Amino acid sequence: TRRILVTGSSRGIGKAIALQLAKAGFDVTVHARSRQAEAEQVVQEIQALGQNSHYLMFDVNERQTVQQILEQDVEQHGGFYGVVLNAGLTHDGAFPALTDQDWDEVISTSLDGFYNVLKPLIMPMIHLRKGGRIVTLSSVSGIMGNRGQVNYSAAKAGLIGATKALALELAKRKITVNCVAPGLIETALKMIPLQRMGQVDEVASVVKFLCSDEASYVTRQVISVNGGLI
Amino acid sequence: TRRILVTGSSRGIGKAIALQLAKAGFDVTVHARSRQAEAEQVVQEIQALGQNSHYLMFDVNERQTVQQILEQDVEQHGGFYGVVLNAGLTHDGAFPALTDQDWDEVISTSLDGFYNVLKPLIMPMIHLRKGGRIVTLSSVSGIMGNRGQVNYSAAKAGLIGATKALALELAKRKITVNCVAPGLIETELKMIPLQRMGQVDEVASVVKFLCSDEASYVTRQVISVNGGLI
Amino acid sequence: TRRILVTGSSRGIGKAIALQLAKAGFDVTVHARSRQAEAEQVVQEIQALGQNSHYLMFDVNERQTVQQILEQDVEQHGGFYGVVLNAGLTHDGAFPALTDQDWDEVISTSLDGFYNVLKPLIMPMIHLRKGGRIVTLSSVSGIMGNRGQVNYSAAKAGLIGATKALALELAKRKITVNCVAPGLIETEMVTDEVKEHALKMIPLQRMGQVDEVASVVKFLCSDEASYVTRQVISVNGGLI
Amino acid sequence: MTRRILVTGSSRGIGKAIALQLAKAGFDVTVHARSRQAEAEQVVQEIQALGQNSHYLMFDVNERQTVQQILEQDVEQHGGFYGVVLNAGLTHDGAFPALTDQDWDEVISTSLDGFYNVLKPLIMPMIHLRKGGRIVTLSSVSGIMGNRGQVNYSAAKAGLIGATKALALELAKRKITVNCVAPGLIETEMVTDEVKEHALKMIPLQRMGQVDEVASVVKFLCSDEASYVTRQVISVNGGLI
Repeated sequence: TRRILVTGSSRGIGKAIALQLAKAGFDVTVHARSRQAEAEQVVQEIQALGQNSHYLMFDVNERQTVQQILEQDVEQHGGFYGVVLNAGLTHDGAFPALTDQDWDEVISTSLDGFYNVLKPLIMPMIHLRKGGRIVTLSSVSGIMGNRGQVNYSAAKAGLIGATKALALELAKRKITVNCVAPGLIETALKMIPLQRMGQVDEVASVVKFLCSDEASYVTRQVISVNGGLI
Repeated sequence: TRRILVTGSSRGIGKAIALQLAKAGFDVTVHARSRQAEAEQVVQEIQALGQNSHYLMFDVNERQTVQQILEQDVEQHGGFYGVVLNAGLTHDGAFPALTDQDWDEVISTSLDGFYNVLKPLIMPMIHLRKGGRIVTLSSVSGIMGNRGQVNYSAAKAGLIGATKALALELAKRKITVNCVAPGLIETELKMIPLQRMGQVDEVASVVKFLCSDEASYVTRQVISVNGGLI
Repeated sequence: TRRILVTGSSRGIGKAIALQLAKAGFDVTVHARSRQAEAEQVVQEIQALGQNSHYLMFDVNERQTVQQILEQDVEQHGGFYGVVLNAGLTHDGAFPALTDQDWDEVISTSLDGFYNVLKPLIMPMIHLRKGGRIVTLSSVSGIMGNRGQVNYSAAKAGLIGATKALALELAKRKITVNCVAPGLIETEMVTDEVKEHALKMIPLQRMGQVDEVASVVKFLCSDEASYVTRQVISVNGGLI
Repeated sequence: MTRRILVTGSSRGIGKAIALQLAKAGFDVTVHARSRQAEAEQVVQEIQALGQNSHYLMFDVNERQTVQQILEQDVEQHGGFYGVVLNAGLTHDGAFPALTDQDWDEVISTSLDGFYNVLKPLIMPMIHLRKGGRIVTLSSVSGIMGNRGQVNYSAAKAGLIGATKALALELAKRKITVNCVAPGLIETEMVTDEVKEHALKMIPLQRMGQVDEVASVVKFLCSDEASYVTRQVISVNGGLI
């Protein structure tokens, strides 16, 4: 059975993604940085739906630790068919007021996270010889920019460029690579045409569609789920 | 039961959309310019899939005839919950050698088709008081331009602009309005990252997703289904 | 001397473009739909700047008239090195409420204007054997859409697609083809609704001046812009 | 009354062309290089021969504290910069599975930490000039659409676009425009005959761009005439996209 890793899936959008992918018939491996009991509850929900699940704990910024954990996980459970890079981080503030930590933690969590998680998993995915799915979570801020978010806009825009480039490299192996860019999600309203925040499942549904076999001709794309914001 | 009109649905991408929407549980009204027997075959297939169907015949450029047929159809069968605008013609050629007919028929079929089909249907959709779905079919040529298709690129780009503007007007009614832009599809290669033409169902699947209740926070969007071309 | 046609150049943005191009050293041919005296005033200002000018009168929708006038003008004065297409009108309203004319006149003025004006001029431009410049004027509404302007957003988006496709056909001729998409500009006829909605969303918190648009067109028409083609350049104060 | 602009990586190539065009437009221009000091001094003398004031600054844009100290000392001695052009960047090409840690980290940091390290000490001195300002970043067509063998560079140059757009929003009220120029294939980029051959078939103009064709766009955005252009990515790519 095809297995998908979802980062930051103990709560929020990542949890909704994990549950929808399980309902669609994937085995789903849960991940969190620190909330272990929260991760175990999601694992139990996925098992209740009739799929296999377990969780992995790591900080996506810990390059060597992430490599070791994922290498061992692939050895024990096989390569991942899909990877959803959902975990990210903000440190909002006017640009001249941003601290070194405000900048670096935001940039690294998204972009180091992309490299650190995907580098150990590309070859195990290719070796499944059945295509694959990679979906990154960006933001409307990565497309348009946002005041107080020069760091977050840069990190989420960088994720878009990484996604498009990797789509080109992996297309020959039938691995699609796409990005989902949420707007304002429940986990400003009078700029949103639909006049409300989005719900976590409204984001997860797009990720689930892209991970489905039906989405086989979609790659290199940024799909905005933002109530019409842009 | 919610009913969706799909223009140009007797064959090709439009037929695949009609059949996918029927499998999803919508009643589907078929449309064709002239191929009556082909349209009736799709109607019979939708009925075999367990939904209600009939067909409507009209040239989308015939403004008054379209209005009469659609107003009569809404009177007999109720307003449409969804409309999929699959209305397009090519007349390729170098721009200075395009004839008046090459230009006008390509512009009108897409842009007059949008006005002629949707104007009689917006208020019947709103009066359902249950939201709604409008999906237009553009093209990669509408996003990027293409040699020999100044007319078609203009028409399909114009469709994108009309789609985004209508999304803003109808958002308060919970009617999403989106555009699907296919690349090179089998019904029409070293440039396509996936190294193959798309299949009609690979386009129809994206239209079907957008028409689903799950896609409720996606509006004002152009989703490309092009194997990575752009 | 290289000659550039600017449509709708008797007032507003089009006049600002014509004057900036004359100052840059181009001969500039003025055009207007109906206000002949207004057009003649711009001609006189261009002549006073030291370049050749005259004006042409036509509705850009009258296809055969446009062709006859333009072919006669090219016979008398030579091919145009540049064409700036400044053509379009608004007929705002909610989509269910748009009349047939509200829709058709907005679509045709932008898109038939493109075909009607440029089709007779491409080969005379090519025959100059010195490259060329085509700049179309779209709008921020053609990029992102706008309430009450389903017709206008479609017309100006279609202008973008036509521009990009033509850029591909003419690139080997060293003719660049680009689009300038203004946001909310002084002298542009806009509803109070559209003007209020725009002002709250513009980061620079003001309307643009006509010369802030004309300067971008002037730059694209310069020899320096020779590697810029197929582009839509937004001049909108940060709106998008 | 004279306005001064810093151009990173201006001892050669596109950055040099930008510096010389800005000098010809009437700005004083401060040259920068990571290590090629003699090369930077040659550009300084050309700017001086063009009729403007110039000197050079040497630093790796990744050396955050060294950059802060050099820029704060420069502003104390010569006044705030009216403009900053972030041209210096770095590639380390290779398929994503082939990339080393250094290949990834050096490319991401040079563009994105370079943005922070150079601009953070300069934003307030720019604002305190009370006469607007100009910031232009140099991205790449790869940052817009991605490129095989450049997952790292595509990420770095796409991130630069997000930073540019966000900063434009913050600084608009100070009449500082913030824009990005995204070159295509330019004559300074070393490519094999095979790669060049393939690339030329994809570019509608069917040739590489010249350094001045890029610099002209930067020079326009830095001009007073470009006062209503902000938050934009302007592609200079011969029609590639």
